[PDB]
Amino acid sequence: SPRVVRIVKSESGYGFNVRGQVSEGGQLRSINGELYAPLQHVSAVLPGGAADRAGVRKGDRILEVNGVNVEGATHKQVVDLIRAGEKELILTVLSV
Amino acid sequence: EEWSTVM
Repeated sequence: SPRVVRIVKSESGYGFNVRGQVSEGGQLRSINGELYAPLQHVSAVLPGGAADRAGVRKGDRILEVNGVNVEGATHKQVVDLIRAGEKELILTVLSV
Repeated sequence: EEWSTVM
């Protein structure tokens, strides 16, 4: 089920990579049997980094960034939202 | 077309 994680930047940034489509919207695809528009996802987690310690895992799909729904969002929208705070990030994620 | 960004 979707869950919320709070992450504070360390020396190393947040310690994850985000990957997904450049465009908006597109073909529906279910995640764990729940229907969604395309979702950006976590493509890497730095061992021992902030995201790792918050329990973010490779493959986690990103549903919200800083309380903003990012279902179907562009990669730029998600990157810019991740950058909204000076040091804190809140994500709603879905593990696969 | 997908992009990856280091955060």
